[PDB]
Amino acid sequence: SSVILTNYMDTQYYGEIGIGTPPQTFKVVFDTGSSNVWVPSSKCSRLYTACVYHKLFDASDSSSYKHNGTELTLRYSTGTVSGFLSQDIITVGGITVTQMFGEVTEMPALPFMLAEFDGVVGMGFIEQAIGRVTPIFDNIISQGVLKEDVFSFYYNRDSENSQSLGGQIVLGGSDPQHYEGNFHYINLIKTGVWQIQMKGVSVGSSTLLCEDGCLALVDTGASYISGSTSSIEKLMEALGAKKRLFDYVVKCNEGPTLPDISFHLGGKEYTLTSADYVFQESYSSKKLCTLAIHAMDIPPPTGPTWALGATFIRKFYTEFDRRNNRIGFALAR
Ligand SMILES: CCc1nc(N)nc(N)c1-c1ccc2c(c1)N(CCCOC)C(=O)[C@H](c1cc(F)cc(F)c1)O2
Ligand SMILES: *[C@@H]1O[C@H](CO)[C@@H](O)[C@H](O)[C@H]1NC(C)=O
Repeated sequence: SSVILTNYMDTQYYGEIGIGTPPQTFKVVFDTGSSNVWVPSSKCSRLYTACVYHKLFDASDSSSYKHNGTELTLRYSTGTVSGFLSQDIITVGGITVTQMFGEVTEMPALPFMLAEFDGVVGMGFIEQAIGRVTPIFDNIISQGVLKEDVFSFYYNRDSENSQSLGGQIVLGGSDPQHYEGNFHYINLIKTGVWQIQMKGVSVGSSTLLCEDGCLALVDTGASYISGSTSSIEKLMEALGAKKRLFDYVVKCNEGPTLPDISFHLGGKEYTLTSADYVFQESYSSKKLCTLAIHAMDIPPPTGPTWALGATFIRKFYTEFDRRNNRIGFALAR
């Protein structure tokens, strides 16, 4: 099964899912970086403006709902959400599964007022599930209908017209229509996390970063490519970028010529061009242009680790293989 994804300014990718009977629709990001499913709740106080601006799941309107009520808190690198558990049927591109998800009742304006999506569908392993709730993909796998125990991601580049698909996630396989060449796989460091070993990161013609090795989380729920503060500071000094409150900028006229940045994964260099990582909104030398690379200190056990988000996936179609605990990359088409 495949789900069409909408691309919002190259930083948000989301698709639709149905919850309840009748189906209540929600826009959600498919996140390999988390393992729980949650959408805003009708029980969310309207004092939380984010709740006034998003679709709210209402249990009293679903005849398939199953109460539970266990409280859970979800902590992402850029924001938190709190609520309780509930069960109901979820529709995901033609597949129906009874799933336990969180109904959020606490949704901070910052950053959720800036969220185009309503909730999140974690594609991570149960080992990372909060409240030890069974992840949606596991439940789907339990049906034994998927041709393969894998799922793929395609994140297109932004488009100023309602015609190109923002992205596409395939449940049970990969779509040849959106990648060329062959997949190159890299084994996971350990099942339970979509994290692989990275041999080195190079900026220009010199592997000046991650020598001796480092970690890489392949996170479909992250807008950018992130590294530890130390690493980024160093990488950014190389590009000649200035650090601001939340991002790094470079003079727009300089963007087009910034050097290539490469990531050594499983014996194969994945190269990004300046076009691939800077939001070239202008050419003026009087305007600042943001880079799709940020600094993010992920705490243990997962971190310290780099994170390969949408910036990296836009260029490399990505397949997540559960049966073989490996990740595959192929040039996106
Ligand atoms: C999908 C959940 C999620 N998963 C992981 N693994 N990491 C995250 N940081 C987030 C996460 C949390 C809140 C967010 C966003 C991501 N995203 C990125 C969506 C990525 O889609 C592929 C936003 O758009 C945003 C948001 C808006 C801002 F303006 C500033 C922010 F910091 C955060 O609100
Ligand atoms: C909520 O779900 C968990 C996990 O399935 C279950 O063990 C627990 O009994 C449920 N709680 C209630 C009160 O429904």
